[PDB]
Amino acid sequence: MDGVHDLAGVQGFGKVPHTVNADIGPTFHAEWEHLPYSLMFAGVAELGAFSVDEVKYVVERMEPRHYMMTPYYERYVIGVATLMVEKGILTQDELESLAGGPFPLSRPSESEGRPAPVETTTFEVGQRVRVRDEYVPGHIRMPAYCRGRVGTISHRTTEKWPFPDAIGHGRNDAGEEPTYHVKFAAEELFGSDTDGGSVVVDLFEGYLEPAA
Amino acid sequence: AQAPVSDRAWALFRALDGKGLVPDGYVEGWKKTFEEDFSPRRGAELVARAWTDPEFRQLLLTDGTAAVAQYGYLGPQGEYIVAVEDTPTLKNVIVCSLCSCTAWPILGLPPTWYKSFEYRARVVREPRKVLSEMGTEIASDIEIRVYDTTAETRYMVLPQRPAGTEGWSQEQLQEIVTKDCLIGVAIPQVPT
Ligand SMILES: [Cl-]
Ligand SMILES: [Cl-]
Ligand SMILES: [Cl-]
Ligand SMILES: [Cl-]
Ligand SMILES: [Fe+3]
Ligand SMILES: [Mg+2]
Ligand SMILES: [Mg+2]
Repeated sequence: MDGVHDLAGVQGFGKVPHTVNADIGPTFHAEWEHLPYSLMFAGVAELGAFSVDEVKYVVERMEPRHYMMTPYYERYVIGVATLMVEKGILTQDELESLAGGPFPLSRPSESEGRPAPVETTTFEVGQRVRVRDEYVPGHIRMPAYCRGRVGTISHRTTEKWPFPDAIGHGRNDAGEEPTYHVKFAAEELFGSDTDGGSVVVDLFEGYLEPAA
Repeated sequence: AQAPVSDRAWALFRALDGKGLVPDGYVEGWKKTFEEDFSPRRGAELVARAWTDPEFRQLLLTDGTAAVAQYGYLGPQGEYIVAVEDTPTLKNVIVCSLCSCTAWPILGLPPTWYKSFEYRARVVREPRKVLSEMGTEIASDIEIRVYDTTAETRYMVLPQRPAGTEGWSQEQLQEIVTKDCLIGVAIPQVPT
């Protein structure tokens, strides 16, 4: 999904709000902040109501202005709440009744997702690959800065995982794929407009193809 | 228009808890895990071991998962580990441009700044400037390599061991390997 969450390479942001080794305070800065993750885990591990991938996607589905003005942990309160409503476990009415006011949720999905591709390639360390020049309106674990770009395999994972584009919509056809650490030169991704060396992106097999 | 976030968060809890969907002690357990167990002190232990034990260093860099599992530090959002080695010509730095992905059990939960739009947008494109702004000058003769945590691999940086620490104990070395060193934005510092 080409959402506002796909931030890498966006220009116009200011200073990162940290100097090295500065005190970051306690893990949680408010008494509610442990709830989103704890309740995500109740959903995923205790109830089996949704996957972690579905949490990533439902946050991506926040209305864009809403995403941009919402602090991190609050996004996950909104996301987990959304998924519990979509899955029929909770209603928006009961959340607003208990909250004492408005509890706007993430927007509905505009895509049904896609299956894990049946046609893929097992790549080896050192091989040159291109990131498939595809547009996926639902969930995908490919940041747009690498779409269509060529890099080299640094690592093939020794485990396999469900294809996010499927399991992030709760589909039954996510399969399993290894991922690849793909090293791109900074200039391949941003031309002359970068100060870096290389960027390594961890990409699912199904996002890759051999380089020309 | 929105109700206070505290009210929304506790409404979500109460809604689920009142349906019997949240086990007794469940969120409080996770809070304890998040606050007390998941910690960059674990990553610092791993780094100090690698610095003092060439055999373990080799293991950590070839099969990070196995190395971490020896200490019992595998966990949620930290099941498949890769450690990435700084060298005299290479500085590694970790981000999750899409959200916040972090090796929780060994780095701790990510700090506010790592989840910031500023870090997520900028470090992939201008890592040298971002590190500089943060207080870390990377010599012009060093490649920066940004790892974007886009799948299930969870990373930790193995920083270079600084001079002036020869012969230190593992406990001593642990002390100078900070969270920011593990993420890759800081270089371990030796007092005088
Ligand atoms: Cl609170
Ligand atoms: Cl292919
Ligand atoms: Cl912070
Ligand atoms: Cl620290
Ligand atoms: Fe993330
Ligand atoms: Mg753009
Ligand atoms: Mg030495």
